[PDB]
Amino acid sequence: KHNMKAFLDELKAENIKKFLYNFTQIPHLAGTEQNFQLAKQIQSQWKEFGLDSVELAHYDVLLSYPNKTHPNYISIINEDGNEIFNTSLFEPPPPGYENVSDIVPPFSAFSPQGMPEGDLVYVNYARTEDFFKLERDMKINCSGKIVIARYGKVFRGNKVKNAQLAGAKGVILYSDPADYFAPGVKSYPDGWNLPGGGVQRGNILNLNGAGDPLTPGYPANEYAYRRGIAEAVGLPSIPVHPIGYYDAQKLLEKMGGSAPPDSSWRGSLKVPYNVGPGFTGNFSTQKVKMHIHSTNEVTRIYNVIGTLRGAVEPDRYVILGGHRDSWVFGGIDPQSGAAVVHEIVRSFGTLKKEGWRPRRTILFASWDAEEFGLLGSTEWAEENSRLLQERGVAYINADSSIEGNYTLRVDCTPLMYSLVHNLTKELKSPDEGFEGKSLYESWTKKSPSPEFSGMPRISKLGSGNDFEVFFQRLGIASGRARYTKNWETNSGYPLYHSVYETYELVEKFYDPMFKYHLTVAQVRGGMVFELANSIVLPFDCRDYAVVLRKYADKIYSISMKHPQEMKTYSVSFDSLFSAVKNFTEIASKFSERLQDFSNPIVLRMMNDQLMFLERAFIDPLGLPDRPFYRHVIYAPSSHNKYAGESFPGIYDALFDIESKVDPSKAWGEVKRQIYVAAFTVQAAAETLSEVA
Amino acid sequence: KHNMKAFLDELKAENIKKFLYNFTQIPHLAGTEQNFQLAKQIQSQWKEFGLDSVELAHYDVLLSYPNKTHPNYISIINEDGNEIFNTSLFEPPPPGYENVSDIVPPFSAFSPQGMPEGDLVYVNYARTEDFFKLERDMKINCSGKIVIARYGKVFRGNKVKNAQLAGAKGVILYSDPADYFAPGVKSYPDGWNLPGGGVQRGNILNLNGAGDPLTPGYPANEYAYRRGIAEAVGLPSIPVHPIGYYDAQKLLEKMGGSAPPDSSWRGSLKVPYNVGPGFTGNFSTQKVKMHIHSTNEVTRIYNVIGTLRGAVEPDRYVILGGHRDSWVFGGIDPQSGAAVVHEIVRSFGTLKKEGWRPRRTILFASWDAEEFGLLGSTEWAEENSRLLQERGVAYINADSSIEGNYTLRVDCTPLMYSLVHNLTKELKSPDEGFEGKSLYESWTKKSPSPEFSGMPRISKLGSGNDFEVFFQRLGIASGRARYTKNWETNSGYPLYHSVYETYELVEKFYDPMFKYHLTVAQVRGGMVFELANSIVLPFDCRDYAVVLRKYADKIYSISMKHPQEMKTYSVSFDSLFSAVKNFTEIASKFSERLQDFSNPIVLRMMNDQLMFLERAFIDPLGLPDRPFYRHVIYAPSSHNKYAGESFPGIYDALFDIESKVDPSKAWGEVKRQIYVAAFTVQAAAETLSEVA
Ligand SMILES: *[C@@H]1O[C@H](CO)[C@@H](O[C@@H]2O[C@H](CO)[C@@H](O[C@@H]3O[C@H](CO)[C@@H](O)[C@H](O[C@H]4O[C@H](CO)[C@@H](O)[C@H](O)[C@@H]4O)[C@@H]3O)[C@H](O)[C@H]2NC(C)=O)[C@H](O)[C@H]1NC(C)=O
Ligand SMILES: *[C@@H]1O[C@H](CO)[C@@H](O[C@@H]2O[C@H](CO)[C@@H](O[C@@H]3O[C@H](CO)[C@@H](O)[C@H](O[C@H]4O[C@H](CO)[C@@H](O)[C@H](O)[C@@H]4O)[C@@H]3O)[C@H](O)[C@H]2NC(C)=O)[C@H](O)[C@H]1NC(C)=O
Ligand SMILES: *[C@@H]1O[C@H](CO)[C@@H](O[C@@H]2O[C@H](CO)[C@@H](O)[C@H](O)[C@H]2NC(C)=O)[C@H](O)[C@H]1NC(C)=O
Ligand SMILES: *[C@@H]1O[C@H](CO)[C@@H](O[C@@H]2O[C@H](CO)[C@@H](O)[C@H](O)[C@H]2NC(C)=O)[C@H](O)[C@H]1NC(C)=O
Ligand SMILES: *[C@@H]1O[C@H](CO)[C@@H](O[C@@H]2O[C@H](CO)[C@@H](O)[C@H](O)[C@H]2NC(C)=O)[C@H](O)[C@H]1NC(C)=O
Ligand SMILES: *[C@@H]1O[C@H](CO)[C@@H](O[C@@H]2O[C@H](CO)[C@@H](O)[C@H](O)[C@H]2NC(C)=O)[C@H](O)[C@H]1NC(C)=O
Ligand SMILES: *[C@@H]1O[C@H](CO)[C@@H](O[C@@H]2O[C@H](CO)[C@@H](O)[C@H](O)[C@H]2NC(C)=O)[C@H](O)[C@H]1NC(C)=O
Ligand SMILES: *[C@@H]1O[C@H](CO)[C@@H](O[C@@H]2O[C@H](CO)[C@@H](O)[C@H](O)[C@H]2NC(C)=O)[C@H](O)[C@H]1NC(C)=O
Ligand SMILES: O=C(O)CC[C@H](NP(=O)(O)OC[C@H](NC(=O)c1ccccc1)C(=O)O)C(=O)O
Ligand SMILES: O=C(O)CC[C@H](NP(=O)(O)OC[C@H](NC(=O)c1ccccc1)C(=O)O)C(=O)O
Ligand SMILES: *[C@@H]1O[C@H](CO)[C@@H](O)[C@H](O)[C@H]1NC(C)=O
Ligand SMILES: *[C@@H]1O[C@H](CO)[C@@H](O)[C@H](O)[C@H]1NC(C)=O
Ligand SMILES: *[C@@H]1O[C@H](CO)[C@@H](O)[C@H](O)[C@H]1NC(C)=O
Ligand SMILES: *[C@@H]1O[C@H](CO)[C@@H](O)[C@H](O)[C@H]1NC(C)=O
Ligand SMILES: *[C@@H]1O[C@H](CO)[C@@H](O)[C@H](O)[C@H]1NC(C)=O
Ligand SMILES: *[C@@H]1O[C@H](CO)[C@@H](O)[C@H](O)[C@H]1NC(C)=O
Ligand SMILES: [Ca+2]
Ligand SMILES: [Ca+2]
Ligand SMILES: [Cl-]
Ligand SMILES: [Cl-]
Ligand SMILES: [Zn+2]
Ligand SMILES: [Zn+2]
Ligand SMILES: [Zn+2]
Ligand SMILES: [Zn+2]
Repeated sequence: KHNMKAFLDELKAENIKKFLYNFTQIPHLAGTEQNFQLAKQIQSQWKEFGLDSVELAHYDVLLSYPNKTHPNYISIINEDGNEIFNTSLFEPPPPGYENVSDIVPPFSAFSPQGMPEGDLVYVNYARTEDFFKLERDMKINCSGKIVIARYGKVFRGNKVKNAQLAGAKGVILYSDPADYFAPGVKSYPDGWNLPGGGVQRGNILNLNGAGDPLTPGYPANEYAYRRGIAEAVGLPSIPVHPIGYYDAQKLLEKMGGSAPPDSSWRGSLKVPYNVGPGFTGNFSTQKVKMHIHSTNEVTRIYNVIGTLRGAVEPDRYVILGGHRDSWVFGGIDPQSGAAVVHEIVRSFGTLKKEGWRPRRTILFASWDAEEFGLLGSTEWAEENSRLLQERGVAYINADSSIEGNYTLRVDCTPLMYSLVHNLTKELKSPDEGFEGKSLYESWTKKSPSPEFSGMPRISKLGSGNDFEVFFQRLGIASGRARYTKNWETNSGYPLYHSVYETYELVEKFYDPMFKYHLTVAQVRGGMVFELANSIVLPFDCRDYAVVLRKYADKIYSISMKHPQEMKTYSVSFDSLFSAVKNFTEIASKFSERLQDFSNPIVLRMMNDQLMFLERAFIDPLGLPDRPFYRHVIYAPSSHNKYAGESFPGIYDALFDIESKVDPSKAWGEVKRQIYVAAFTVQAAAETLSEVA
Repeated sequence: KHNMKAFLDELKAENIKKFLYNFTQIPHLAGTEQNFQLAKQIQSQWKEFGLDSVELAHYDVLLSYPNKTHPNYISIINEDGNEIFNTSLFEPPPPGYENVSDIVPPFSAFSPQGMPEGDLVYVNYARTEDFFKLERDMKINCSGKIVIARYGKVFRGNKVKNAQLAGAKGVILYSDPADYFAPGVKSYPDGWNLPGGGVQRGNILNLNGAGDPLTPGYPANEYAYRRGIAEAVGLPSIPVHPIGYYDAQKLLEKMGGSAPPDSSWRGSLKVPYNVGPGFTGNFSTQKVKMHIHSTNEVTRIYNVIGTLRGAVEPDRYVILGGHRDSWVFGGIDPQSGAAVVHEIVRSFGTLKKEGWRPRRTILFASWDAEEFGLLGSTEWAEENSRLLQERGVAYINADSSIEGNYTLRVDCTPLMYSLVHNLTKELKSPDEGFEGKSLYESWTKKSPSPEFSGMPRISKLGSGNDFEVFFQRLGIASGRARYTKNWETNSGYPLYHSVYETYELVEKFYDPMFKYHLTVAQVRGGMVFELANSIVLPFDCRDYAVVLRKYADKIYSISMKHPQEMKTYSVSFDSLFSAVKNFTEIASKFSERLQDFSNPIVLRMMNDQLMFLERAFIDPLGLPDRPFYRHVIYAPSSHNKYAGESFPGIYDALFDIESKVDPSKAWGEVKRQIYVAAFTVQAAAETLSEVA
């Protein structure tokens, strides 16, 4: 029999291990020869595995690279202009890799060039509230200063945006042991901690879903008309560079000026964490100088797109996608994900060779240039947007399979909650002490839901990964799952985007038996299997009704911190609660009809109502000043691209509203966003009413 | 048997005559009690006729009305401030209507208030080229002048926009006998010509598809958040008023300054048609003064929405819609259309009572406030946009059934061309001398296609009617048909928007036997019947491929007027011609599959490909500065809302390009629009490829 159990049983830990090893022996940086060769290998193997077609889709997009003959570094410079301390030119390579070529040195992708010189200010995590504290409470002015910020808490592009708006002339990012060194664990190669010479690479764009900075709205194909650099989307205006904590200590140890305002500003180094500006007494004439010479370059990238044609509904697409490009070896990010995709394709192909086909078409994607701003997935979705919005059932992401070994993490649309619960009850837990128990049981025990007894936590989607275009731009139901750490006893994982993130890291310290990888392959592959084969799409609209109420209560509570203004400007949430009530009632009736109807037209009318329900939350006018974030219920937080925000239009209208100089205008915009949200909820509800 | 012939045979001229009489006895101005009562009558009768549901959909939108106790008028004023001549306060009412209440006096809807005083400049039709001629060739400056323009050639809102950009402080519109008095025909009530006291009402907005000026993007429902007036969409900034040619003659006869530049600037009055500014010698100290006191008022409007549920595909909608509100009696516009809709509903209902149902759902609409800017259709489409874009098969408009008695006029998407040809070959011609011949034969004979022997002329859709939101915003295949005049021996019809447009006008002078109305009911009702019942949707994608080539040749020829700039800036149309070639090849292959496949999934996949093909030409970012015109192949001309323009993004980028001060920037934008057009054509083509 060809059923889900047949698909799941064919998946093997040993295969995933073999593929991870195969994918992580050399760097696969976006736009390089090595990553094009890997794309060709994947393409050939997916054909071998049995897919109906496997093509490369290429685009020419803006990338960023250091200059090989003019290296980036930071100095402390004395009053004579002598550089008395320099940060490192590269991370010491790990054992046995000291002769590997083409390891990109640490840099911040898309930094402009410059050599700014000035006094340091320490800005903690460079979050919106950190800058509020500096400027409003401490009266410290960042204008014309170089800021030094620790990585963690929020997406690094938001840090740079915040520094730039505070008037900084450059940004130094560093990894503090407080955030990247777990107590009692050794650093790499003897443990999974970050060594003092380790450095986190990463892009610092603020694209807001645009894709390639030069071609917002349209694929970067052969005849594309490109914006000039000065009109490009999302580039930083000040130089930026990342360093490790050995180098950070040398920059922080001399800092003077004001003391940290409280303990939440202090990391784990043996330094005062003074905010500045500048150094203490004896060193007051010394300055910090950056030397950045990286160049932005339009470069070709390649996605691999594999098709497994559906037997009954070939014009309905379930997409499993994850990226292939890495900063260096990609031991976790992304190859732990890509190896899982590879084994899933292999398993689906095994069944296909025996004569089986899924009910709906499955598309498999190996995305390029994710690390430079989700570029490969976004350009391909721009090219194919008409097909995706009329045919896209669901998108399941497949980046890093593991960031810990403690329990499952799932972030997804409410439409998938019931699917995920049901699937995990049928899978075996890989956890020690839970042998013979379900993954649902171990997950629910280790990560309880904050609101419901006997249910596990499932989070809303944020961004910072390839599902962004499908979910927040196009309104296609999306999900993701991976193994994670215990958040209570622990900021991602310490070796993230460093040369030390290797095959050996995973095989020695994360998942020696590859059983967590296998469990994640079962979850991602099982979700895809059910989405692509279930007669009735496995979405429960009633789960959306429950969360919409929770989010409406949440936004109303935020507004209710300002009761006098709500009275003065007549700010009512009545329409939003009415829409949510109507959605609840209509969804309940639709569910009854869905349970109560071989008449393939009613079924398909009803599958179309299920498929277009996520689509109904899209506003074609987009959110204010963010035209590619169109989903009215969810958008990436304007303060942290990684976090999702609910009712983002109202949330941003209320944020820091007490500091707006024209309260009538500000509260008018709150009321406008309430209207847009109530209207969109009611409109989505009405897509589930009887059609005529 | 219940087939198309049964539907068509049930339609009766005598019924249409009865309904027109019934609809035209009192004024039905949008927002008035009388028009709400008519909505309730229509609703009750459509239920009686047998529709499954018939509801009113109401909205609160910005309307405009004169002040009943402070009338609008224009004066000539002498140097002492004495008003020595005043324009009329109302049109002399027609025989037997001299005691009818609530006839709105002539006014321009949405004019601001004011009493500007100044020297006249005559600007011909106030077209873009008329202003070019004044400013560039004649060196005449309109700044601070009152302009007088004749109606005709272009939409009156474009005239006002053009006057406003030339710096005018007010606009007087008038009907010249050259454009509204056919030689050898008597004026009303003795013929169908415009009398000297007759005046054309009409709105002067520039909405660019926005709908209600206060709520662009969202329905004007009970909780809507409204823009303030100063931020409203499309309102004119200078006062505007319309007059008849008896009054115009008194204003023009004294004009001095420069002579008309040529004969194309001269109408038919016994005046010099001097351009001005100002009056000749003896009258040089006299001025013109406007007195406008109309008020914009948020007012409730009501659409009637009737549903005839489909038997097999109830989630696919074919819409027949036309407006019900009129300036006065609406003898032609719109009641000649609404009476035809009414008889069509009656006929469909007769078949339904005998047990028949169409394959797909048919929606019937009586729109309100069309005359004030397509407000009723646009608000309802904003409310229902998610349902319409995923379920909308086609929209057939149904305004004025007759504007002449010579031959058929059809404007529609290329997807309907074959449907229209085939249907008209099965209908009888109503024309004298063609008895026993088909409508196709009489139409083709009287209105030959400019490019193909033995085919009739079918025009592209412009705007200025209720199909605009469905076609140019939402990308739903749209069409319209009516009887028209001989354009060779004749500017609409003379009595348009005047008190004289009555039942008697139609019954005495246009269509005494109601046979032209009946033929138009057959065409509109037959199109709806085929769209709603044909197993395979009656769209031929190959007809789109043929026109796309014609439009690409046309736009390339415009650009080729500037060969040096094309060389300098490397402006190539190669990508657009490549996309059109690919569309042609793919459409041809799709047509073969469509001919070559009871497997209801392949059929529906293929009906969905047909339905979403018009949809594929929508760009969600819209055209430059016109976000509600999203169709990349067609938009209303930026110089004349009534006319359609093909490849409007490229057309507007090339328009008057030799007068742009930064040619590099201007030609860059031409190249951007070529890229957007080539990409959209290729993307639409690819929706017709095999789906997997
Ligand atoms: C949730 O679903 C419910 C339907 O179950 C839906 O209820 C609708 O609410 C609207 C807006 O409140 C009602 O609108 C009214 O309609 C009547 C005619 O049917 C009008 O006469 C009313 O207007 C008068 O009263 C107003 C309010 O005081 C005045 O402002 C106005 O000037 C008029 O005097 C009013 O427009 C509508 O009838 C119901 N529909 C029903 C019950 O079927 C509700 O809107 C949905 N929620 C959302 C957010 O969409
Ligand atoms: C109409 O349909 C046809 C398909 O029948 C489609 O043809 C495609 O054209 C593109 C763009 O011209 C071709 O792109 C090439 O692809 C190869 C790899 O397959 C690349 O190596 C090429 O790049 C090299 O050469 C370029 C041109 O000189 C250089 O600029 C570049 O730097 C590289 O050296 C190039 O990208 C594509 O292969 C075909 N696809 C086919 C034939 O299947 C055409 O694009 C469609 N028209 C439109 C408007 O979409
Ligand atoms: C990763 O695995 C692939 C697939 O087995 C290897 O590529 C093959 O290499 C052999 C021996 O060189 C060739 O004969 C095949 O043509 C290759 N197959 C392909 C590309 O599909 C590759 O060597 C492995 N890489 C590493 C680093 O171990
Ligand atoms: C840090 O790096 C700089 C750049 O290489 C060093 O300064 C240079 O030293 C060379 C050789 O002594 C001089 O000829 C260059 O003119 C210097 N360049 C600049 C920009 O100053 C510097 O010595 C290094 N500092 C330390 C402490 O190692
Ligand atoms: C998850 O599993 C539950 C329990 O089996 C499913 O709910 C049942 O679905 C069937 C089929 O419609 C109903 O007859 C039962 O009444 C349901 N039981 C309940 C609600 O307790 C549920 O549909 C599954 N969710 C999916 C497949 O998305
Ligand atoms: C237009 O026709 C309608 C429908 O026949 C007329 O309205 C009816 O009037 C009669 C007599 O007053 C009433 O008993 C009915 O209740 C009405 N039916 C409706 C509203 O559906 C109306 O009188 C006609 N109007 C004119 C001007 O002739
Ligand atoms: C045109 O209309 C105006 C406005 O009614 C007339 O001027 C008014 O005449 C009355 C009575 O003679 C005066 O008391 C008002 O003060 C006048 N108003 C203004 C604004 O001038 C005017 O006489 C009419 N002109 C003609 C030729 O009929
Ligand atoms: C208009 O009528 C023509 C002529 O009947 C239709 O074209 C025929 O369609 C049938 C059915 O697929 C084919 O077998 C014939 O070969 C076609 N004849 C031709 C092209 O000359 C055409 O489909 C009709 N158009 C519609 C219904 O939109
Ligand atoms: O440019 C973008 O939007 C993201 C590019 C790139 N994404 P990637 O490193 O592959 O994945 C980061 C992403 N991070 C998170 O989901 C996350 C979520 C919560 C807190 C902190 C991080 C992930 O682990 O999936 C990055 O974050 O630098
Ligand atoms: O506001 C709008 O966009 C249009 C409102 C209103 N439409 P309406 O008068 O009902 O119809 C005008 C419309 N005019 C044309 O189609 C037309 C087409 C070509 C040349 C001149 C006129 C029609 O006859 O359908 C008007 O034109 O004043
Ligand atoms: C990189 O630096 C070298 C050496 O100083 C320089 O000559 C070259 O122009 C640079 N490459 C760039 C800017 O792409
Ligand atoms: C910060 O410093 C600069 C002076 O160099 C000044 O222009 C800017 O206005 C200052 N901002 C504040 C808030 O004091
Ligand atoms: C794997 O799990 C064990 C047992 O809890 C733990 O001690 C170890 O730190 C984990 N490894 C990682 C990389 O989290
Ligand atoms: C209409 O004009 C009258 C009479 O002069 C005035 O009192 C009233 O305010 C006006 N109505 C308006 C502006 O709506
Ligand atoms: C037209 O007239 C006014 C003078 O009142 C002037 O401000 C404006 O610049 C003039 N325009 C041209 C083109 O001469
Ligand atoms: C109706 O047709 C006749 C015959 O051609 C013509 O003389 C008359 O002018 C037409 N009426 C109208 C209103 O066009
Ligand atoms: Ca792009
Ligand atoms: Ca609106
Ligand atoms: Cl993921
Ligand atoms: Cl029409
Ligand atoms: Zn990743
Ligand atoms: Zn990453
Ligand atoms: Zn009309
Ligand atoms: Zn009209």
